Amino acid sequence: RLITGRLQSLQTYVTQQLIRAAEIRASANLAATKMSECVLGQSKRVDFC
Amino acid sequence: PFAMQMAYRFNGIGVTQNVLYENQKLIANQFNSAIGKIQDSLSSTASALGKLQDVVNQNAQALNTLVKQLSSNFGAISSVLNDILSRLDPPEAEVQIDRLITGRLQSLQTYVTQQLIRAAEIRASANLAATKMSECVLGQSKRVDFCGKGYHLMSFPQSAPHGVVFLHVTYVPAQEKNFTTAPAICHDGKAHFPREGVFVSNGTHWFVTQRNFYEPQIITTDNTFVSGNCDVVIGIVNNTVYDPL
Amino acid sequence: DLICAQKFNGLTVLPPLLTDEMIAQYTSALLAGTITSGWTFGAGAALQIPFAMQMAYRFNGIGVTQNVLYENQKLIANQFNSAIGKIQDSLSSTASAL
Amino acid sequence: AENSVAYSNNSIAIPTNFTISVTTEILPVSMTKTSVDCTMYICGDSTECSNLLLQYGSFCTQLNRALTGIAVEQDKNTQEVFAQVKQIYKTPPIKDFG
Amino acid sequence: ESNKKFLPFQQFGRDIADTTDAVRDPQTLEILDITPCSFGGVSVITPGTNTSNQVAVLYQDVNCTEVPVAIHADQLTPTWRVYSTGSNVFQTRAGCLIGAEHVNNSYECDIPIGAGICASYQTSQSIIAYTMSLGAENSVAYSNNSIAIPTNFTISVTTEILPVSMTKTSVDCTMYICGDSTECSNLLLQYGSFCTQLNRALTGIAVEQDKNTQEVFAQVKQIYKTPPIKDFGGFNFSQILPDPSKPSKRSFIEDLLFNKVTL
Ligand SMILES: *[C@@H]1O[C@H](CO)[C@@H](O[C@@H]2O[C@H](CO)[C@@H](O)[C@H](O)[C@H]2NC(C)=O)[C@H](O)[C@H]1NC(C)=O
Ligand SMILES: *[C@@H]1O[C@H](CO)[C@@H](O[C@@H]2O[C@H](CO)[C@@H](O)[C@H](O)[C@H]2NC(C)=O)[C@H](O)[C@H]1NC(C)=O
Ligand SMILES: *[C@@H]1O[C@H](CO)[C@@H](O[C@@H]2O[C@H](CO)[C@@H](O)[C@H](O)[C@H]2NC(C)=O)[C@H](O)[C@H]1NC(C)=O
Ligand SMILES: *[C@@H]1O[C@H](CO)[C@@H](O[C@@H]2O[C@H](CO)[C@@H](O)[C@H](O)[C@H]2NC(C)=O)[C@H](O)[C@H]1NC(C)=O
Ligand SMILES: *[C@@H]1O[C@H](CO)[C@@H](O[C@@H]2O[C@H](CO)[C@@H](O)[C@H](O)[C@H]2NC(C)=O)[C@H](O)[C@H]1NC(C)=O
Ligand SMILES: *[C@@H]1O[C@H](CO)[C@@H](O)[C@H](O)[C@H]1NC(C)=O
Ligand SMILES: *[C@@H]1O[C@H](CO)[C@@H](O)[C@H](O)[C@H]1NC(C)=O
Ligand SMILES: *[C@@H]1O[C@H](CO)[C@@H](O)[C@H](O)[C@H]1NC(C)=O
Ligand SMILES: *[C@@H]1O[C@H](CO)[C@@H](O)[C@H](O)[C@H]1NC(C)=O
Ligand SMILES: *[C@@H]1O[C@H](CO)[C@@H](O)[C@H](O)[C@H]1NC(C)=O
Ligand SMILES: *[C@@H]1O[C@H](CO)[C@@H](O)[C@H](O)[C@H]1NC(C)=O
Repeated sequence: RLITGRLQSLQTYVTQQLIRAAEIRASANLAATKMSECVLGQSKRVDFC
Repeated sequence: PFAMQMAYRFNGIGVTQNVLYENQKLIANQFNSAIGKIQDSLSSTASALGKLQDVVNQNAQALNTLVKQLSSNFGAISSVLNDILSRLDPPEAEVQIDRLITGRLQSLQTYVTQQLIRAAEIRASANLAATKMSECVLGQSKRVDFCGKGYHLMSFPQSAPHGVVFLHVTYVPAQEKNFTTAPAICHDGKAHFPREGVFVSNGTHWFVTQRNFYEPQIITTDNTFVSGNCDVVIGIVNNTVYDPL
Repeated sequence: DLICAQKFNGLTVLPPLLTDEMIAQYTSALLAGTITSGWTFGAGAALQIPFAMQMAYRFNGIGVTQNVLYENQKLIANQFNSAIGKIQDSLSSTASAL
Repeated sequence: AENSVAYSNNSIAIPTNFTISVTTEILPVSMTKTSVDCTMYICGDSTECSNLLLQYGSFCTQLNRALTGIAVEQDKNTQEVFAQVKQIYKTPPIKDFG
Repeated sequence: ESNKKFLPFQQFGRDIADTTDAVRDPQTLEILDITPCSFGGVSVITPGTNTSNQVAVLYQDVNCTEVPVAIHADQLTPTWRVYSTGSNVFQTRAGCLIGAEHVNNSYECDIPIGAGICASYQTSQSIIAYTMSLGAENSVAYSNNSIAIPTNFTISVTTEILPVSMTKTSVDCTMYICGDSTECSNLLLQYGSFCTQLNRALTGIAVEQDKNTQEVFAQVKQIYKTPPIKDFGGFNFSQILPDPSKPSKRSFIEDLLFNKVTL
């Protein structure tokens, strides 16, 4: 009973870390586009920089 | 015609179109060599399709983990379900089978949850590839580093297993030279600014040139414009602006 | 003999590969490139240009002629220097922007 | 605040001055890299517990593979934002920028 | 041994997780701490096993003089005990690294260790450890009246690879869980709709994969052909244009790509 409950707590931690890591990944992809388009160039996209 | 199409793409990156027509055989030779070096890197022993193989490897590994979980007993007397039904009658066989059901539902629920998270990552990758097909293959882009490194000319798509390859053609500036420059030129107590370019000096004489390719010209009233007088501009230089008529 | 990888029931924290001193070296190279070269270092080799001439071709890119920059150069440089000091004034107050 | 624009068929408004503005934007790039020893969390140092955990299959191999993929992903997040140029430019000693 | 300062009443201590981590002897009345002994935090650095059989070991968050204490090396085999001490002992901020020769140069990173340190199998061959290189040092010749103009150019062609779809899989729950046993399948009816749910989650993934391909490839609805005379000003497109001498519509570059992915 202790094994089953502790396995379920570890599985819930890992599933919510995979979902959190996917929104950090979308955020760093937006930061890499802004380093290219606002720091290494001049941008004509409205409100991007 | 294709050379007239390559000429209006040179205008899109800020080079005048006579630079393509005066260098047409050299530009076609540099293109033909660079396509031939793509093929030598893919005929090689260097496998650059690592991002496509990683998707194939992750899904086979998940299906093999799900088959190997059928050999766990999860605290029963056996992992084989016909061994339990051979040796026990349905009152106490039902205690052992419910342990195997519980462990096998939990293995399927873990498989499906991580397939949903992986499918969301493939969905964002195909959304980005649909934007590069519209903006790099169906047009010319000004977004820096979106269609290669350099100033983008054109792109070509190729088909891959479960993916797409883009071949980006860019303009990269080469062998450079130092000059002396100025912001304006003072002629009759008036300041003159270039229309599209920079004023440069070779040491004794002053010219105007375009910015990404060196092509010096005489400073006339047709490639400059007048605004204000000379006491305002920091760094103005005395010279002549020749009138062409 | 304080082995703190043993004291937390199996939970640890792994260090990042790039240190904070390496990230600060990257952001200072990106900033010395823009100030001395404009946008040329991101597309090839870095070609130097004077800084007032680089700010004149950025005025052209938003549709203002370049005499408007050279006729107003000390006004524009003073407006930039005051807006950098306002960023720093509000970060060294107890308002937390992060 | 409400507002109304003085639209007509032959009226236009043109700016006569300008303002140089400096604003700030903050983005998260990475997060903390953690690892769990799956056997020490569940069964810590006991060997009766460790042999009963073998009857559940590859649950601890599978959780450690998922957390190792998160931790490698974080160092790739930092490399795509900061390591964009491969020359380390230094800024000149005399700072005359107009 | 402990430095915990109890009260005259108490017998043992508890940490955040309510485990006993200190205790009192019921005879000599002294306080002594408890600590686990496994040390799982071991990482093994290798090149290929088709390259060498040398390895290096990293002991995580450990000072280099506590390594034979932490891993309890006196109770181990003598083939483990060579990786607890010696000449090739180097201390990083990630822990202690044993079995690699620290050099003074900097290279581009090969195997990441952590906190600025990488490792390589490099020239007899050995494993070396170094601080990594960010890039080549440079300096721009900035002046207030100097400019650089380019005089020539290069035409460059590069490559970008993107994943579009994945494999459409399907699972029959009842054959996985209760494989053709009707004693098992009647017991599975008491868990509700857990397998109608799992089947429609996989069906929505499989429909989404075909939609992923349409949005990338079916952007135009005219099938254009290229003319038979290839007069493009000297530009040669024959390796990316379809080769009609095959059963496929595939080009030469597309054929090199379909043989380098192992399905
Ligand atoms: C800068 O360019 C000018 C114009 O091309 C050069 O002037 C010419 O110099 C040659 C000497 O080789 C003379 O034969 C020509 O008659 C000159 N042309 C004119 C219109 O005067 C000048 O020499 C160049 N200066 C340097 C330092 O290269
Ligand atoms: C550019 O030429 C003008 C002449 O047209 C120079 O102006 C002279 O400057 C001196 C220095 O104060 C005065 O004594 C003269 O009276 C000015 N002449 C005129 C006609 O105003 C000017 O100095 C030159 N610029 C440079 C940078 O040498
Ligand atoms: C354009 O706006 C600037 C403000 O940004 C004006 O400059 C100010 O002028 C007043 C009155 O002369 C001074 O009290 C301020 O100190 C000035 N500010 C700065 C930063 O110098 C400028 O005069 C405006 N231009 C016009 C034509 O009205
Ligand atoms: C610009 O670069 C091209 C090469 O990219 C130069 O062309 C070479 O010129 C030399 C000498 O004329 C020849 O031996 C080579 O065969 C040429 N290469 C190619 C690919 O054709 C060209 O000369 C350069 N132009 C300038 C003005 O420097
Ligand atoms: C375009 O390039 C291809 C090579 O990719 C050229 O094809 C070669 O032509 C030579 C002619 O002597 C043959 O010997 C080769 O066997 C051909 N190679 C292949 C793979 O077919 C082709 O000639 C070029 N097109 C033009 C118009 O020059
Ligand atoms: C331009 O001049 C600087 C300073 O003299 C020099 O270091 C640099 O190499 C020169 N650039 C070229 C392209 O010759
Ligand atoms: C550039 O600096 C020099 C001194 O090094 C000075 O004489 C000159 O006037 C300056 N030019 C500009 C345009 O600021
Ligand atoms: C503009 O508006 C006036 C006043 O309402 C109107 O009489 C006039 O006909 C309009 N002019 C145009 C553009 O027809
Ligand atoms: C128990 O005996 C030990 C001696 O072996 C002594 O140190 C301790 O104080 C004794 N406890 C008592 C008398 O309560
Ligand atoms: C592994 O074997 C292949 C074939 O012999 C070889 O090319 C590869 O380089 C080997 N590993 C090393 C680095 O020796
Ligand atoms: C690296 O350089 C330092 C400083 O001179 C020196 O103390 C050290 O011995 C050197 N190490 C090697 C491996 O050369």
